[PDB]
Amino acid sequence: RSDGRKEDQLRPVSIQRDFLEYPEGSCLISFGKTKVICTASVIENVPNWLKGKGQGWITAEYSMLPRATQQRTIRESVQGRIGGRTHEIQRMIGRAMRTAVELTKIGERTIWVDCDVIQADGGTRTAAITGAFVAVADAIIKLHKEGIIEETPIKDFVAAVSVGIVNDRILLDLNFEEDSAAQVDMNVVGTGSGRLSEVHTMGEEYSFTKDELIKMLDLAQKGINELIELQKKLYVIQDGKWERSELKEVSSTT
Amino acid sequence: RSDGRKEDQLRPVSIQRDFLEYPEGSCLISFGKTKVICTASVIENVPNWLKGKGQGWITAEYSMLPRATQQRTIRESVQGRIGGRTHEIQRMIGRAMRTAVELTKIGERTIWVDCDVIQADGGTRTAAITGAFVAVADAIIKLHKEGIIEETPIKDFVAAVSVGIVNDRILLDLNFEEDSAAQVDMNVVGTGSGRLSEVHTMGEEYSFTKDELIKMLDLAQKGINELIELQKKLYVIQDGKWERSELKEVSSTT
Amino acid sequence: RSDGRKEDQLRPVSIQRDFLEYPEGSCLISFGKTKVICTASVIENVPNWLKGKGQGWITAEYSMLPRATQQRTIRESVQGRIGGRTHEIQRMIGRAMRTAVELTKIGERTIWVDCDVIQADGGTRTAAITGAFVAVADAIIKLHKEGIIEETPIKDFVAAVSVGIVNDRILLDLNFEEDSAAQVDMNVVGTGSGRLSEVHTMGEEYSFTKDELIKMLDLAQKGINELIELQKKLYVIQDGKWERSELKEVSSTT
Amino acid sequence: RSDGRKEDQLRPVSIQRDFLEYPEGSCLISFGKTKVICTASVIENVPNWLKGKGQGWITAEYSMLPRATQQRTIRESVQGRIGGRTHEIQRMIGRAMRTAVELTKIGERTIWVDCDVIQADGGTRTAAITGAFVAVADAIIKLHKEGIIEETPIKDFVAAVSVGIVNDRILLDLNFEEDSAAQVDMNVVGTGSGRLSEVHTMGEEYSFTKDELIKMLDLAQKGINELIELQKKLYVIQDGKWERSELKEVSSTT
Amino acid sequence: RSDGRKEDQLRPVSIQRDFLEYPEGSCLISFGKTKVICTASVIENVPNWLKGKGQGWITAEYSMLPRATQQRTIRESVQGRIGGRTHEIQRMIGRAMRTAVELTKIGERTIWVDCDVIQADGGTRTAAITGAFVAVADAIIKLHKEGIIEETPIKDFVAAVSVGIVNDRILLDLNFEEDSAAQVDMNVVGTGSGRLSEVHTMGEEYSFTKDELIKMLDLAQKGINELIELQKKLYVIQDGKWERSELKEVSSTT
Amino acid sequence: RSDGRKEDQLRPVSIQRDFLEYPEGSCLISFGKTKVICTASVIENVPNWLKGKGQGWITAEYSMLPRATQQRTIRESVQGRIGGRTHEIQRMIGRAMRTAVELTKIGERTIWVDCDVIQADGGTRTAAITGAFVAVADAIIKLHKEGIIEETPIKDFVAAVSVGIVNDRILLDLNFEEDSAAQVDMNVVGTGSGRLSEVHTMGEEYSFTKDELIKMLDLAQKGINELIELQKKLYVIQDGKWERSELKEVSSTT
Repeated sequence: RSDGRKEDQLRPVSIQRDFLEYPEGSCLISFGKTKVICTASVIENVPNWLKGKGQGWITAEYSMLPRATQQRTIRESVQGRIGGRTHEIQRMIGRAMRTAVELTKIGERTIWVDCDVIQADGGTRTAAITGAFVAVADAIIKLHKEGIIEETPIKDFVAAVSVGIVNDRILLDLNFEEDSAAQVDMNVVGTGSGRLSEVHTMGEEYSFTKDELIKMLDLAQKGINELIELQKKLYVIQDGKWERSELKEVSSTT
Repeated sequence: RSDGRKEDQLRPVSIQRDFLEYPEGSCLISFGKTKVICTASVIENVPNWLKGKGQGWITAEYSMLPRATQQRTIRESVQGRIGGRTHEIQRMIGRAMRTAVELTKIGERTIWVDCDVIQADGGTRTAAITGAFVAVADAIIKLHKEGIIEETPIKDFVAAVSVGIVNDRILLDLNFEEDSAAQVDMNVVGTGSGRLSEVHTMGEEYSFTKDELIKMLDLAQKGINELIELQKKLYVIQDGKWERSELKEVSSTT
Repeated sequence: RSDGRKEDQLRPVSIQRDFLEYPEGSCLISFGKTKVICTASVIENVPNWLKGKGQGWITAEYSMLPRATQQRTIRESVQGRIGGRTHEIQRMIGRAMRTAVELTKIGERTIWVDCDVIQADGGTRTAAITGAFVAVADAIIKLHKEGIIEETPIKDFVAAVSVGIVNDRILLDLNFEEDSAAQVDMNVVGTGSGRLSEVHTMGEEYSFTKDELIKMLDLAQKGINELIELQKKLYVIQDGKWERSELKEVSSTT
Repeated sequence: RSDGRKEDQLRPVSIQRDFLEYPEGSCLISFGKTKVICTASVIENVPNWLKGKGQGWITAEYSMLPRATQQRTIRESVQGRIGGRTHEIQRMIGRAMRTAVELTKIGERTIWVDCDVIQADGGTRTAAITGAFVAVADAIIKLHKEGIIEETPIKDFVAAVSVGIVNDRILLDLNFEEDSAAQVDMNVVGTGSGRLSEVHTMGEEYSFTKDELIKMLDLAQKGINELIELQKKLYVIQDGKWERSELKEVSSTT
Repeated sequence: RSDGRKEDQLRPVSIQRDFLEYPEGSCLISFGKTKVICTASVIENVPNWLKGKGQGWITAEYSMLPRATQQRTIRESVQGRIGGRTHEIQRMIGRAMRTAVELTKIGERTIWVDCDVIQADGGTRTAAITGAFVAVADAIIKLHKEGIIEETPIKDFVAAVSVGIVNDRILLDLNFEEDSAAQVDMNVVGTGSGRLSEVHTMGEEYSFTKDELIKMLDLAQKGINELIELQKKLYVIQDGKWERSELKEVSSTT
Repeated sequence: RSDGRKEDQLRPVSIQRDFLEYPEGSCLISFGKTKVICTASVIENVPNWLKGKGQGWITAEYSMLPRATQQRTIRESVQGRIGGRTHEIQRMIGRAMRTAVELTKIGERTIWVDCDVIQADGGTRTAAITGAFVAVADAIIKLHKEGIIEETPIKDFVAAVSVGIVNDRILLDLNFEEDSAAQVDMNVVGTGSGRLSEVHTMGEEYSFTKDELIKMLDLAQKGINELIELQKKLYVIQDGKWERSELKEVSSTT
């Protein structure tokens, strides 16, 4: 590989919690040059279609600072048109966070997740999912510690990774060059207990076989395991009770 | 199932070509109550980033008439905000059509695919992919017959189907009620030669196992086979040469 | 005329009711190559300025699929700017439907009319008015049959036709070439009892005389009569009681 | 009538030319409380579809200051959505100006007409057409005087008036109360030589007869004559040569 | 100076009240060729964040007719994007009006200020502030005279002027050419009692000294005094009681 | 003061350069809880109105992540309307950067400055100006080091600070509570050589005196001096030649 990384090998991962002071939960996560600030903020209200239904909600906002992929990514603000890509990813991130939380026990409140890509080199949405989880878990633990809620209703860890087929090679965690050069690429969202939350595989003018898909899904699930092993070092859990470990930062030894 | 259909059974499928006179290719396809007008029109130009590169292009526009799911689906016109869902599906449809055509041999022109959902009851995007293929193939055959291009550069058939897990049952081709009630659901885009172009599986606050995913991918590939067997009755192909059969309409015998 | 049609002669008209299953009323109407899907759906509510005023409402949405006039008509969605033309026609269609119904007796509900032009070759808005009436009448008859309302409060038939002056010839029902080549053209919306609901005459850089206008208004009213004679074959009316005839389709014998 | 005006009687009309210094042509016209600033500015260019075609163009922009009809008319700016009504009227005004000018002889330039309603009490679009003509004529006369063009290619005067049926009375030049209370109302755009440029008649949930339409078209044409007699006092024309009279202001004696 | 005006000399100022009939207050103010219609209209309501708080509000809308600076200033309507400049000025004008009124005593109602630039040649926002005050004062005096409110809660006069450094000369009240050619320019909003409400000084790629700023602020305050002396001729005030003088128009003698 | 800070005392300032790898220049600057990522990226092109004019350009984009002031600041993306506040600040930041650079010597290229507020507690735009300068200087030094340009055409340091009058106290560098509670507040943009680039003072329904303004401008200029003394520790300059010092981070000793 370009950067001398093995095919079934992730880039250097780094997750730093308590990145910012104001949000209930926050972290700066990085997969190589890809960097994402993930924050979780509690809004003491709920969408209207949920009112009175004894449940909370989680929603996500994603944004890519104009300086991404060492190119230009002008925001959906001072430009006009609003990309349907940003929404696709926001919906993804929201779906991952919601799958991981028992919203029943969160109360009639909303956790507003914000993923700000401050540097892009491929895999920015999976890095955002992986980091967003940390921020959401921390925010729920914070809410508990503040007595706003009884327990810490977090179902399981959640992480994501990309995998692709490049020049007929199956690669894990693609940077931006490998991804643009890919025949087939995909995104997997998995849980701590080894299950899956989402898998999107797309042929880029090339088609693939069911078996190629399984090979990829297998390498991805291994990537999710490594990412979740990192995430696990930040918590001390017992019988569904979540507390933060004393680590403020975890990183892959590579 | 609600409608008395088996679990591994599709709804009544119907594809009618030559639905309209003006487009090079067009059809009305239906999966049960879900109905979609698919048209393919040739625009004698190409996007700017493609100019001079000796290649053609295919792009898709999708729209859902205000009367969908027996509810309201006001267009992205007299409303303002533009859904990122419509774009997700348009990109999908475009990716499927492009995978199926050798754009190199189409010339510096663009095939504009339009999918108009005139009635929605689940699986509207897969019905659109299945129908869009027919319209695109017909348009390429038309272009050939008009002498605009030498051959009929169509690589293979392309169809799509949805599958899901509902009350722990794995169901094929979900209508709107089964889909809203689903724990896990997915969309598969496959080719005539049995390969895959795209697969998107999403847990709806439930997670699934790799094996459950394979079971689903297996039922889906069988659905794609049936859909492609229908599509095949509309063409007579030999050594990469495509002509239309004399059928103007094909339907599953159910 | 280009198509060998007399000057005071309409193109082949065709109206097919029950085109779709979900809407209370629906039809596919065609004036030559111009084709429009017209549906009428009941929304169990009313605009706010009408609440509590013991009255119902009718509103229309019009849209022209990207493949119109064998050219490009990209929707007011994935483009941005919203044409003031679409609104002009929607307001027109709404005004025609409302003139024909005694909204007092419809209840505090709204009939949402949707006109989807699936093929355009001139006269698409008059075809939409003519077809929209059928869909609205059917929807009111349906509402009655479902016991939602007591009577079938339809005041009279409503249809529309275009007429123009081309190379100093006064022509009825203009296709797209005759219209672009016209010095003066107009749209008339008339009722079954021979009255008028709307008439818009526009000089296209040419001016006309009051007498030329009367000649045109006269030919148009004859076109409305023929269109209404077709529409009449679809209903059996007596003392303000409306039922559908057994025809599912009516067409001009030409 | 509310204001003691006869039925076939206009409100006090006033046209003041040279209202502003910067535009080639400009005036403040008033029909009762309805007041409109009309300016005509020359832009030394043409729309792209006209380039090289040896012709000029005229286009109009209409706007209604937030304080109209003694109510609120917030602009299509700090609100978002853009009304399809403003466009309907802009297209109307542009069509009237273009019908009156021989664009062939104007050169490859554009006359930008701006109608700013500074006070609204009915008939604001007809007042704008009547006033816009004065501004356009003046601008063409100015262009001639500056030697930019050879002749003053103005075909004829152009004015507009509204008429309606209120409580079964046919009234000329409706203010805002008469218009809201009208069963039928219309707008006529006529020329100096007694011809017509545009006529739009709309039943407001009431239908009318061809003869009622003629009665209205007759009263309107008389209103156009009076308005054009005022406009004529501002020019001295001979053999298609236009010069301004010494009047800076003209008003109906009432 | 270009127009033969001294450096510490304003252009000819003119303020005409009762410009229009419908608004509670209105005037046409002019600074040289720069002309602005300023109207004040009472809306019998308040923004939601103010409800029940026993206070009124003042908000402003600013717009520049397409014919400004003898160039093109197409509105924020039939263009799309909405300038952040118009908002900057609207907020400014609103802040000036609010500083001058004791909103506590105005009641739970809103004064809607509209500034319509009908001709631009520099200093259009300061002319708008100066004129808007007159319209607001008149509207409050009107409200009092109609018995809607007890007193006339106007704190003090408010006016504005621009000043700049051009070719190292400090000039008062810049027209459009002096402003575009300026190294430093600013806007001051002052009160009758000689105080300040707002001051914005901007280096245009040139920086300035604190002392240069004071020199400018000094010339500006003198310009505000002259403008307020004009404004004062339109009112007769005593012990916080405001009545209009018999002047309908005031102008600088120059 | 709330946080025990003196009145003429800044919050703890921190500037970290080389914050990110991809941009030519970048830093994370902080004024208390207010934190802003400032990046400078070179775009090898120029706006059209500048082409061929032998000059470069600098433009800025500002954005406030949804989690600001421990509240909600949803971007100008998935919301619709685009704030005129963001533009006011972007224009400000661009004006400050341009005043500090000799664009003549930068070449026909553009420096794209991006200020991303990742945490807001008052003074976010002044923190952005102060930090943006560092990123721009670094980017120019980088461009020089890469041989793209001959010299390092930076005219002088540029920094900004806010000051206000709160409960009649004149305070330097206001946090969010002091600012909302302020009678008068302002923003000053000054240079290393002690000059000024911009000063905006606004009465918040209170007016102030010229002398109060001078007192404030005096405290602000002292704040700019301290901020510039920090900035200076990051560079080693001689005869207009700029190199970076070995500091990667500088902070006020407080």
